[PDB]
Amino acid sequence: HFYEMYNPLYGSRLGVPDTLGGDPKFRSLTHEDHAIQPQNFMPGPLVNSVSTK
Amino acid sequence: NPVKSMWSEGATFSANSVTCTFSRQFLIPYDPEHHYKVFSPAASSCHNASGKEAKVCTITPIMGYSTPWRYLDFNALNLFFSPLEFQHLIENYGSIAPDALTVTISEIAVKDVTDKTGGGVQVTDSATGRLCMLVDHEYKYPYVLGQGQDTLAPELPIWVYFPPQYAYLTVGDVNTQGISGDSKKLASEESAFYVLEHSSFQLLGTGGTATMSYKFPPVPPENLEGCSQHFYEMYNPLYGSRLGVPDTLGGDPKFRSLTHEDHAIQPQNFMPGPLVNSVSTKTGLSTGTSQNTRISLRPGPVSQPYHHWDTDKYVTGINAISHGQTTYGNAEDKEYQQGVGRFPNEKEQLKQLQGLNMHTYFPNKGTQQYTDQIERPLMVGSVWNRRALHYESQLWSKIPNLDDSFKTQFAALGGWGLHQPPPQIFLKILPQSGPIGGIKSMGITTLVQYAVGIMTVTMTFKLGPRKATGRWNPQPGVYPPHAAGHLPYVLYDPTATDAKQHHRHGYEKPEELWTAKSRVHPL
Amino acid sequence: VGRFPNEKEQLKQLQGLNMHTYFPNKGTQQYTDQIERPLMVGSVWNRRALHYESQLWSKIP
Amino acid sequence: LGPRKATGRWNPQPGVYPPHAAGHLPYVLYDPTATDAKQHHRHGYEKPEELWTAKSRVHPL
Amino acid sequence: NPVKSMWSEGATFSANSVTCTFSRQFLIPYDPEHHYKVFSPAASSCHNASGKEAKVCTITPIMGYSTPWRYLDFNALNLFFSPLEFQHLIENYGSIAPDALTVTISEIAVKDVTDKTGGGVQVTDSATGRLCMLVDHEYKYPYVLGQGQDTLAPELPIWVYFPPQYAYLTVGDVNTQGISGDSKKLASEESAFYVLEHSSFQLLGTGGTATMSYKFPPVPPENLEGCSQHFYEMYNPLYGSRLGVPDTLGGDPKFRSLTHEDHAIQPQNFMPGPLVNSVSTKTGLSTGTSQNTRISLRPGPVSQPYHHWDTDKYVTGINAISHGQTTYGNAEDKEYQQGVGRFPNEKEQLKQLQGLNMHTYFPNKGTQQYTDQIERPLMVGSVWNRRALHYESQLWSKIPNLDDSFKTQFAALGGWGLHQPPPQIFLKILPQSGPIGGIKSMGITTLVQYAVGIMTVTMTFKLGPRKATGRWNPQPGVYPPHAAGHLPYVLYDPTATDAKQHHRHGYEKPEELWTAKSRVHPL
Amino acid sequence: NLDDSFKTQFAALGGWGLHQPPPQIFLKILPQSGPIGGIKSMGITTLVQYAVGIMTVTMTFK
Amino acid sequence: YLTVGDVNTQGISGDSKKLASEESAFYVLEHSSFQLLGTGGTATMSYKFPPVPPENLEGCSQ
Repeated sequence: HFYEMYNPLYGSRLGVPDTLGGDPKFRSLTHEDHAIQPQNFMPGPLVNSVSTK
Repeated sequence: NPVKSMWSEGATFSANSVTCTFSRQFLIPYDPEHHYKVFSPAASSCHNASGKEAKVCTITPIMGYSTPWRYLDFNALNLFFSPLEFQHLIENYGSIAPDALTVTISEIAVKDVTDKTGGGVQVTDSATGRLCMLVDHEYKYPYVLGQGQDTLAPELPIWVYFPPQYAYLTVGDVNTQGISGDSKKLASEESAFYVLEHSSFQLLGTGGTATMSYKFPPVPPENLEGCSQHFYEMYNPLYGSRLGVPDTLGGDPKFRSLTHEDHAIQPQNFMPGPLVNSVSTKTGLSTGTSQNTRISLRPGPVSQPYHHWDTDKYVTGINAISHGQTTYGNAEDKEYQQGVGRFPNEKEQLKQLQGLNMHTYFPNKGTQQYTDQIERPLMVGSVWNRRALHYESQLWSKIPNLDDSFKTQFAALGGWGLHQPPPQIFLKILPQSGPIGGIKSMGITTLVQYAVGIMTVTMTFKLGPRKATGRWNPQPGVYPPHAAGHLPYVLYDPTATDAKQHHRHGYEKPEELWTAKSRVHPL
Repeated sequence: VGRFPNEKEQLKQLQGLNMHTYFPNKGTQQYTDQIERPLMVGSVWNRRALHYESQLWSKIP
Repeated sequence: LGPRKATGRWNPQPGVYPPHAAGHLPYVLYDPTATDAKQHHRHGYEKPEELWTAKSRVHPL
Repeated sequence: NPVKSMWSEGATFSANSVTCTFSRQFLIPYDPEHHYKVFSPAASSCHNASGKEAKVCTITPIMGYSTPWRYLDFNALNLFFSPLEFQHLIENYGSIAPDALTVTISEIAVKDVTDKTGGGVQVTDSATGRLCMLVDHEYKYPYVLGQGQDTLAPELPIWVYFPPQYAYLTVGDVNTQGISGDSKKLASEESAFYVLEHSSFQLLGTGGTATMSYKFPPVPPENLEGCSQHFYEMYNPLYGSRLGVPDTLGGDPKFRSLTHEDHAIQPQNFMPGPLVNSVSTKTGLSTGTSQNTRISLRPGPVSQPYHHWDTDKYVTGINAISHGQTTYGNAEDKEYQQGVGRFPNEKEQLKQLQGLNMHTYFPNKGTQQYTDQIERPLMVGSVWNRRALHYESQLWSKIPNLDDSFKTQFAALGGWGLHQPPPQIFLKILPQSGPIGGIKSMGITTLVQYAVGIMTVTMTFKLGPRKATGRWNPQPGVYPPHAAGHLPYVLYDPTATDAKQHHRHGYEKPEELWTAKSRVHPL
Repeated sequence: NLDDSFKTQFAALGGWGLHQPPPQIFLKILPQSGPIGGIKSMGITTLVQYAVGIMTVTMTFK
Repeated sequence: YLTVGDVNTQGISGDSKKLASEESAFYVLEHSSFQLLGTGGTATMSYKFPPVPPENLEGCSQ
């Protein structure tokens, strides 16, 4: 998967933990936190594409 | 004896490009076994998608394999130049781009270890043992390297490197089994069990060497200069444009334009573009998905930024990402506003959380407008800048082998984008089998043995030339963004330690990344 | 009809486009845009593959 | 025709046969006599159900 | 240094043949002694032939010798191609046959072991010690290799191989001594005590190499395509044959033949042949003998099969033999219907337990017939197929040096038949003698020492070309016979393990063997 | 086209046995399409047409 | 011709019928250019019966 190249077993750069002003920077879970895993690009161009409704 | 073996690092500039090249011992592990150990956590969440913590986001299940092969990375604009260096480069050349480069395994160690008579451990030099070594080249064995690693090139000299270990993420079967409402990732037809060992690679007894290299295909360069002039600020500083729009419909005049003013008008000739969210800090971060729980972050389109100060306030438009949070000798998982990107000109060109009026949608005299910081789709006639560079920096990453791919020139993280880059360079140790225990007892084990290689990468960048300016005004300078009295890239004693923000200072990065475009011309 | 893309495998069917915060209380007000996902600089993707039967080529205007 | 990429795939990788519906194989002739036991069909040659997918094979980008 | 030493495996196809070649470390034992230890159990039965268990079958007594020489095997169509590979081959070429091949001992280890001060064990690299190495070539030293081994090529990369140990079965004296009614095998004149050591072979200190090779003489190839048409189904689909036989004798008409029908007639032009038993599953298995207790099994004539489904029912006509019983990580001596041969076209051509009418033997109007599934002697004008192939597979075996030998083209097991094949490649370690114990004590022992070689075989098969067909219909496919959701040649996690047939899946063969003729033409 | 085939020298019926013999020689007529019926009526039929060839085989026996 | 493949025991409940399978073949002549042939034209071809034992044409007065 595009979003599945990354270091399967390693910690990315630095993610975003909470809010503004006083918000930490949870690096990343070794072996996990795949929601993070800063992707290097980002699929694009989608216009509607909603199932038969 | 002619063969002059040696430490290999430094870099030399030359009017049109430069050669960077470093070295770092490194140490191939030992892993008693090796089986690629398969993989499929079966959803790292509550199996499905309920709600309780910060790992229960389960971005669809996932597959994987952890190959005995430890590969290696250096993908950091970093290590190559070395600030005194980097700097230099920044002040003298208006552009950089990777030509090609090379890697060289040197003094091989491959020395096995047999522990003492119980007393301890005994490590001796061992020929016969060999550090397998294989370079991808062809490109079978899914990429990786370019995806944020926080586990690569030991930023600094005299700092061993025990390079990552190969593991990938195939795709295929997803079974909702286990409980009854529990999703798990499984192996499918369209799945791949890449088996390194099957495709000869070279061995490598002690002292031996090996090398390889490649040429970064062409590629636009990352300009290294500013923009002492705003996109929307070229125009006849003292003159009247064509004809503006004064009021409403049917009976609406055409106020030309105010000599010396009415800058809101000044019909711009283009219009910055591609903005998607980029709203200051107000899990889940401007990410596309499928089921609002199958997400995946992203430092977002390089079109926009993620830091800088509009004025005193160092925004961070969510999404974002920091390159190691300024810590004072301690790596704590949690540390707020600490050393993130830096300060773009992108701003100077309409790039932070900014409005996208788009006005009228059929209102009463242009009343109903709208505010879209989240929007600013791409319009034909764009323009703009990208997240510049930093001495530390994503350097280049594999684009995926997918059809059409609009402006794939750079790595989300900042490096270079290019299907086919510095092919992975795996190098596991070779399992020198053999009985272990007593004279009467057997044991088909992996005689202990590891290897200490001294890798040496070497890159070359086609430095463009610094543009020309009539600037009478000396133009900026160099020195890496810091915090007064706390100068980065040096050593402060832990003794007469910091008088204020207490710090032993065993060398430390700067606060906000080593900005790139620190210089400037006037587009 | 058509068939079964990898496009899916790469985020391509009716899928959400969070884009989160638009000035909410701690990133609460998000949004769900399957209809949207404008082109952003740094794309990637696949196209409707082929079929033995298949539109083969057509004049662009 | 470009050339088929290279893979370290130990796993035989997919196959061929055009997407169909079991017992009802496309691109062939079934007799209208001993016609379909289920979905009744004289079968005078018939396309497959879901189009002849393209990218039926695979590499690992 | 020019000498580039390395891992050696992979394979490359080429319009008319291909080169297969693999590698696997391996480890020469140590055997403190060596004396060929003679042999003669003196009947493994109740000495004679009474009745009580499943080993008391005593197939006549037997002789033997276990030489210090461990030889080596790779005789598996397997290891060479590697499914992704194999597969490929199967879909693109209508035939395979072994051209020739080669073997190469690489990185030699020959490192001795001297155990710690009691604390444990110490293994060091040792020159002076050498892995003897001898290749048969000439063919003295009775064969073996081709007879089912279940102890050969480590099917997979990164899987040491500690190759078999040479032992043979001479013949001669059979004494009915011991009790008074007890048969024992002894050594006769016509007996043979093959003494390896007597016929110089080469040594081999560390790092050294050695190689050899041979050319599989000519040999018919194993077609790799089906038969989209039945032997007995060529004929004028819509027309009347010559003249059939209607009733009895003297006054019996001659019903020509039904246009469009009477397929029972349709005088076939040949007639499949050679069937001997081949009756479904209803010790002792269709085996010839001498005294109904001096037997010996046999997967039987390759003329017939031993598995497939006539319809849902996967017969197994006794005799048979399975290539490793589908187990899920555990090798249990007993496991029913588990991964045996596969599904022939032989069937399609009259090959499973099928009747052999032969009708009249002097009855009343052709009443007394007979049913011979056990029979179907060879009749002049045969035709037929053989037990196809499987990625795993007997690859080739020595025919015996016996006069006349009808259709010895293939190994009962499926491989290739040929007096004179890949001469055995023995390689014992050399007994580096020497005192052991204390300073005052002696001990003419065998200083401990073993060696880890990295063998590399390489074969070449003259792939025929895929026949031509007017088939509009895409024709079959590839993917190895399996059991839905359980795909062979891959890794499933023992964690989110099988939802049904529970399996940790540390890579596993397919259920029914990797059928050969998976494709097809229309003879 | 089956593996091993003991004494396949002759046809059960008596002729000669040999994978690969006097390749079939097909020869259908070509469907010269075209309207049929009246001036106003159509009909995508197969204009009637046949052909009388005079085949000539020639063999040689050693 | 007579391809091979599927055999369904459908129709009644105890009734076997031959059907088309994967391993089946729908040979479509028209797909593989062959030559046409207006009137008067000709065409030919030929082949060599590979070697082959001959059918003796004599008895055995013994």
